Amino acid sequence: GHDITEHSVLIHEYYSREAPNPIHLTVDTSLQNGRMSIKAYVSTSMGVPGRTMGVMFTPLTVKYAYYDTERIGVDLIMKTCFSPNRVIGLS
Amino acid sequence: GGSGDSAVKQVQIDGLVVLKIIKHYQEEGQGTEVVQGVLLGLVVEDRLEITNCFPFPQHTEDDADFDEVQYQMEMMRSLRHVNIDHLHVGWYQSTYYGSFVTRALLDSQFSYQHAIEESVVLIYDPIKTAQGSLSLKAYRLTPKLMEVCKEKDFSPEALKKANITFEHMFEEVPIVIKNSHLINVLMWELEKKSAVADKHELLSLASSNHLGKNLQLLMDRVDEMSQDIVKYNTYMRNTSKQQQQKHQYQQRRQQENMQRQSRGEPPLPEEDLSKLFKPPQPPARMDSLLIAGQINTYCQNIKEFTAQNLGKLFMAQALQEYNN
Repeated sequence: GHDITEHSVLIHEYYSREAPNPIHLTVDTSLQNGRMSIKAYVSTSMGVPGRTMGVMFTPLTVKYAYYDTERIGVDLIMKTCFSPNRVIGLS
Repeated sequence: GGSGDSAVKQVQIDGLVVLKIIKHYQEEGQGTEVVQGVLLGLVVEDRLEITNCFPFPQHTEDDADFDEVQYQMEMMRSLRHVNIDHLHVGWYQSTYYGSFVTRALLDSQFSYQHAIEESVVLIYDPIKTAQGSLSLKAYRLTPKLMEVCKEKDFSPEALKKANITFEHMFEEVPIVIKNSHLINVLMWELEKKSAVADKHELLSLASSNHLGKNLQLLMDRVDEMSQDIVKYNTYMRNTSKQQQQKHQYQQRRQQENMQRQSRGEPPLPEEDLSKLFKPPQPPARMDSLLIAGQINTYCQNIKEFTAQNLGKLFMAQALQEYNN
């Protein structure tokens, strides 16, 4: 965090040297539950023959998904965050 | 002080490590045991704390072949630049068939442990053992064998280091009981992703249902254990057979030949009398089974004790649930 800055415009340019479309993730770390954990963004306009790069970011939202046993792995850490939950008495 | 023997404390494996292990979960090394990464950590309160790992890949086409260390050197610099340093205090092979500490894993460990005595060797065991008990198996090597250092040769120092009788049912440290203090952020995600976005929580939890119903889990465990363990059992029996025959059954014949000589010829040798016992290779105590094989008796008792338990639970639940 925090959301859109002048540095969005700058880490645009550095990533535009790779030159596909960018995927700007901003992980706000604030206490509140009214603050989303990570706020995915991708610029529209983004026309680029102008200054450096226009910043008007599209609404995106986030999920989890790559694998099962690794979110069994995250659930194992969720309920360790609750309270350990060591590995002996699982079943 | 739960701390280990003579150079090291226990281990603590921070959750973000084990996330990165289950990313290279059980592929890139399924049917081949591949060292899937080094455990990089630091000495903390009464423990090590593995705070990060980076994976070590290899040429895994269908066999494993060791590669240039251009990977590890560049990647341990990659860690050093944004994070800490190259602080490899162990390693993890997940990998292949519920927790088993092979003779090769004992030898690779022996090279590792003698070099850096701040070490454990992890064996990350997911759903493959029917999950099951002891998902994180730690195990460091006895400092006795790091004092009767190399090598256990077939006749000398098999017998002699068997007679020293260093451990092979050796202690394994506990790994977690405490707040790791990087609980923090992942705690904050729990309230989000439970209730109002419990998609991916419930997805992970309902994995349990289909761990029971379908194709032959305990059946296949007990099947693979019907083959794995009978292999090892037969091996010790025919190993022990031949050696015990060189120990006694050959002494039996040659000493009954020593009868015939009458145990002395005064004018001249005693060539025959001398040339009785001329060494067969085991005189006693073939060591690599006695040590390293016996580490896997322990692991085979563990697999049996694991596969049993979830069976025991069903045998309560099944009867009881229907009893209403």
